[PDB]
Amino acid sequence: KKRKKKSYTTPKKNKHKRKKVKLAVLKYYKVDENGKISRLRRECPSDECGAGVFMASHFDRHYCGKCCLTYCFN
Amino acid sequence: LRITTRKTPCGEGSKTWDRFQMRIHKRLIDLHSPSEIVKQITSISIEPGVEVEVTIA
Amino acid sequence: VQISKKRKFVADGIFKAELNEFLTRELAEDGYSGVEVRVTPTRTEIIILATRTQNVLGEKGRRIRELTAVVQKRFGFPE
Amino acid sequence: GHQQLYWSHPRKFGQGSRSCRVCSNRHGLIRKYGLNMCRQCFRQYAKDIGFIKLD
Amino acid sequence: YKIPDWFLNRQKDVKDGKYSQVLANGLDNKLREDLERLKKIRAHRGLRHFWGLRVRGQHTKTTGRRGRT
Amino acid sequence: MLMPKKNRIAIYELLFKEGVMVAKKDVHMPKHPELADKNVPNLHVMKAMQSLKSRGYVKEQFAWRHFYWYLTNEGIQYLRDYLHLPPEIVPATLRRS
Amino acid sequence: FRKFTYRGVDLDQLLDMSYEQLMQLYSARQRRRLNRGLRRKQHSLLKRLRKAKKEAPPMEKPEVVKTHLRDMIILPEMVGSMVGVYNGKTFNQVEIKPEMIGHYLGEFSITYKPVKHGRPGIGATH
RNA sequence: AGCGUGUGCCUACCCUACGCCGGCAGGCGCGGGUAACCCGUUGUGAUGGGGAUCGGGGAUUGCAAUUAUUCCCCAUGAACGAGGAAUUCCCAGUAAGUGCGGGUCAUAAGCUUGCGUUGAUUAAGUCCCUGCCCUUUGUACACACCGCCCGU
RNA sequence: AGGAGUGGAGCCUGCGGCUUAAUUUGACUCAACACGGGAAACCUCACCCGGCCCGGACACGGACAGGAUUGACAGAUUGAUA
Repeated sequence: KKRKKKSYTTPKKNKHKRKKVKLAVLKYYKVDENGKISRLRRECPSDECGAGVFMASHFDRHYCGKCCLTYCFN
Repeated sequence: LRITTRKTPCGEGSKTWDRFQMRIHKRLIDLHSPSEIVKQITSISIEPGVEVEVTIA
Repeated sequence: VQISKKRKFVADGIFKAELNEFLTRELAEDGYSGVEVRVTPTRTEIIILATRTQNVLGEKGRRIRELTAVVQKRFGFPE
Repeated sequence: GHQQLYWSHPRKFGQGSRSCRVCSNRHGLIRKYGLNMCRQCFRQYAKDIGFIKLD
Repeated sequence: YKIPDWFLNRQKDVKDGKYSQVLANGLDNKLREDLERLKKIRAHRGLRHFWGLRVRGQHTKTTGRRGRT
Repeated sequence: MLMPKKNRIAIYELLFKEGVMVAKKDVHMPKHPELADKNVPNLHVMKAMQSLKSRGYVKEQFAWRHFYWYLTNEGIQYLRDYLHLPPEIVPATLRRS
Repeated sequence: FRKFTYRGVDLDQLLDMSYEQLMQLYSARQRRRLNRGLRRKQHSLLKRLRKAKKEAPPMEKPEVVKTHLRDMIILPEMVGSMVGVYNGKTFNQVEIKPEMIGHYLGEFSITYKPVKHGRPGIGATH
C-alpha cells in the first residue's frame, strides 16, 4: 500500500478567466453614427431558430452550438 | 422460499449460514354460485394472513 | 399490475417491517408496542398498539392525521 | 450539451442501480424475491418479514 | 457428391480455398501448426505457440504443469 | 447546490401548497418513482429540498432510505418574513377533519 | 517476385462489391465481428489512417499516430497502411499484410513480462 | 428424478417452445408463463480405452474478453495402469464419481449454498498422537506453563 | 497391524515473498488466507504512467448587470467526438 501520488505533473494550476469586455466594441458596431444602421452579420434563413438569432464569426463553421450550421455549396 | 445468508456481518469466524424458510401454502376450491353469495360469504371477519383471490372463469 | 405470489408475500412482509420500524422511530416515547394490519375486502385497515393513547391521538388527532398523511404519501396506496 | 453525453452506450449490468432499501449498502445485496437489502439488513428484519429459522 | 465436408483436418486454410491432399509421415505434424505467417507479423501468439506454452491461456501455476513431461 | 432562483420560487410554491411531504434520495436518475412529471428538472428540485431542510433551522429524520420532515413554525415565520405572503391564506390540508 | 495472394483471391475487386458474398471465402476470427454491425466512434481509426496515408510521400514510413483503438477493420484495402498503438508505457508498431481477416489488433500486445526472479530468504526456505 | 427459479413503487435488464439450415443453442419473426396452468411428464495390457500444448464450420450478439462471456467433430501422442518431509475430511444412501438449480449475474463459476442419480471396501473400538470432561493429587503459577525462575 | 478419497495426471483464485502504473484495505496458526456473501476493466481500486465540476447554520478578511458550469472534429491532448 502506498499513496495515489498525483504529484509529478501540474503542481498548481490557475483558473481560466475570460477578459470579456463590458463595452461592445469587438462584438457589435455601427460604423455609421445614424439612426438607421447596418448589421455586420449574415441574415439567417433557417426557421428552426428565432427572429433575433444573430451568429458570430470564426475562421469557419460559425459555431452556434444549438444547430451546428455550416455554410456549404452542396 | 429458501434464503441462505452468512451469519457474520464481517468476514471473520467459521463459515456459518442462516437458512431462512418462508413456506407459502395455497388452496383452491371450486363451486357454482352467483356473485352475491360469494361476496356475502367472504365478509366473515377473516383471521389475518389468509389472502383470498376469488375468480370467475 | 401483477407480481408473483412469492414476491407478493415478500413485499407484504417488507410493508409490515418498514411500517413497524417507521412508527417505532416515530412514537417510541408514546409507549408504542406493536402494529397489526387487518385483511379487509379491497382495503387495508391498520390497528396500532400503544400504552398511552391520549398522547398518540393528542388534541383532535394532529399526530394521527400527520401519521396517516405520511403513510399514504409514502406507501403509494390509493387516496 | 447534457444530451451530448448521457445515454451513449447502454449499461445492461449496472451494479450501481441497486442498493439496500434500508441502509443503502452496495455489497451483499439480496435481490432474490425482491428483498433488495444487504444481507445484514435482511438478517435484522428477516423475522419481521416472515422468514423464520425452521431447519 | 455434396457430402458434408466437415471430416477433414485443416479447413478454410490460407493459400487454398479447396481441400488439397498431402501424404507422408513426419509432415502432417508440422502442418498441424501453420505458425509461419503469425511469426512473420510479429505477434504474441507466434511466441505463445513456439515455447509450447498456453495459447488460449490455460492456467499453469498450481495446475497444468504437463506439456514437457 | 448550483441551484437557480426560478426553481427556488417554484419549489417555494410547492412547499406552500404541500407543507408535509416524504422524500427519497434520487439525483442521477431521469425518472423518479413518485416525484416526476412536474415539468421541472428533478435534480434541482431535490437539491432545493436539500437546501430547505439543511439550511440549519429545520430538523430531519432519515431511515429506510427516506426523509420524513417536521416543518417547524420557525419555517412558517421564515417563509412569511422572506416572501411576505400572509398566513391568512390557510393551507388546503385542513379538510376532512 | 509476384505479390503474395490472400486466400488465392484479390482484394480490390471484392471491395468494389457489396457484403452479400464477402464471407463465403473468408476465414474465421472476425467471422462475425464484421457482421456484428456498426456504432458510433468507428470511423476514427479509418479517418486517421486515411490522413496518414494521404499526407505521406510514397515509399516512406509514415508518422507515428497515438491511439488505443482495439477495433475491427471491415475493409483490407489499407495494404501498406500500418497502425501504431500505445502499449505498456510506450508505443508499438506491428507489420501489416493483406491478411487482416483472421486476427485482431489487440492480439499483438505483450504484457506478461517474465517474472523478475528474486532470492527469497529469512522466511520459509524449507 | 431434481430440491427450486422465472417479467415496472424501483425498472431500462425474467424463464423459454417452429422456421432460414451447413450437423442441432441458434443473427430475424413466432407464442406461453405472475407460475402444480408455460418453460417441463425439466486375449493379455499402451490397443480401439480415459486427452500434453494447439487449427477450420455456422459463432448465442457481451464496445474491450487477448488486459476472465461463447459448440463437437481430424484420433497430431502426454511419468498413459495407488505417489518427498508433513498430511486434511469422512461410519450408510457415509465418502467418492456425476450432473442440475439458486447467491453472485449479461442464461457471466473454476466459488459457495442446496439438490438429486450411481453408490460402498473397511471399524460398532481405544486413549497411543491431538484435544475434552462428572475425581484425587502437587505447585514457589494467578498476565495463570507461550508461567515463574536460577547462574560469572 | 483398519481404511476410502488424499495436494501430485485432465476448468484459478485468495493474500504474503515479490522492479517501476503489478503485487493494491481488515483479518498475526486451530478462531487470516475464492473470508468480508469481495467472480480485480468501469459505478465498488485506496498498489494506479492522469484530471475535474468542489464544502461551509459561523467565526475574519477580497466587493457586484459578470468575479465562469459537464458543454468543436480538422496544427493537438499523453488511449478517449473531454
